[PDB]
Amino acid sequence: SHMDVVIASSGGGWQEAQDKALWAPAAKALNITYTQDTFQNWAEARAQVESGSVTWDIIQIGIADEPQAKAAGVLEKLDPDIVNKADFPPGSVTDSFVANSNYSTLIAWNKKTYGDNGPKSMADFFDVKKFPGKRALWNQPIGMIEAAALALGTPRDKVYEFLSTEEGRKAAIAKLTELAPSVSVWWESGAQAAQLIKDGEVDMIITWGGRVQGAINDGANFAYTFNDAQLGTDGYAIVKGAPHRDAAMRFLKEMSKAEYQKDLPNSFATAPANMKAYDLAKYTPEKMATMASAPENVAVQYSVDPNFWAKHAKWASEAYDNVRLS
Ligand SMILES: O=C(O)CC[C@H](NCC(=O)[C@@H](O)[C@H](O)[C@H](O)CO)C(=O)O
Repeated sequence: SHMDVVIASSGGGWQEAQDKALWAPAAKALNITYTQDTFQNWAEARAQVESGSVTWDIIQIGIADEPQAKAAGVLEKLDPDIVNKADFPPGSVTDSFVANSNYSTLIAWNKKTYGDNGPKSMADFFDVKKFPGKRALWNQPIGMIEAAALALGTPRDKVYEFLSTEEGRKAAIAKLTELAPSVSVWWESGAQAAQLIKDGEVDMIITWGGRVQGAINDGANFAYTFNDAQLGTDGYAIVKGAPHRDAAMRFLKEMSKAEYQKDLPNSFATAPANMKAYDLAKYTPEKMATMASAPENVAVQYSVDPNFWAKHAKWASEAYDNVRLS
């Protein structure tokens, strides 16, 4: 669009944090202009590429979206020295993706409904007898299929080993189908999830930690836990055939720097991906406690496996779409 670099993320508090900490200061430093857009699924970028009319330059996607998007020819190969890979978690920087943060897909519950005695595991989240009430789940499968595997009693370190079999994949879908009548909303965006929490419209929800903490900061009577949460990685990629490819490459190089990443958790509960940010910002242990990647929080989580999603995303999207139709 115009001569502006077009950058797209998923709206709300998360997009505002990226804009304030990364996009606006990096564009100012490079004397460049940018336009924001919002989207919820990388398939929208795929639609642009397949139509021959590409308007987006930079897209903010998840680490488990990257293998699928790359295989579909949706992403540009990045310039080899865009970042120093040593400054980022291993595997978080690929030839087509640069991480910007770590986050958790976790359990949050309504304190009006359950008080302090809320679901503290996926087995509890799926237990309608022990915890009666309205559930909310994402309308996309990443973090949801694995939550079902954990609810079936799979150890956190064996999630993907259990999902490697047709039997395990069908059992996780059966477990979601069993829960489906108690699911009152299949939320689509992080801001919609935060609003359900602020309004107390759901009794429990599986959503992103920063969205939950922001809703609690805004007065929501909810609590959450990192136990059984999925440790995710968000980042940037450049759309294949981007109208401002070279400018976008320079913009991505700049915004990935430690001097901008340090400001990312200022007004949104997220964890910068650039390890050098931690030395600059010197976060308080209180601030550290809110971060998905903090050692205390990591111990009770499992990391998303992009290799599982590279193999089974098509099957998972179709089987999960069928669950939500109920
Ligand atoms: O990294 C963070 O701290 C933010 C976590 C979380 N992001 C999940 C995510 O990748 C979404 O932004 C969208 O599904 C994605 O950008 C659309 O491809 C959120 O929006 O809250």
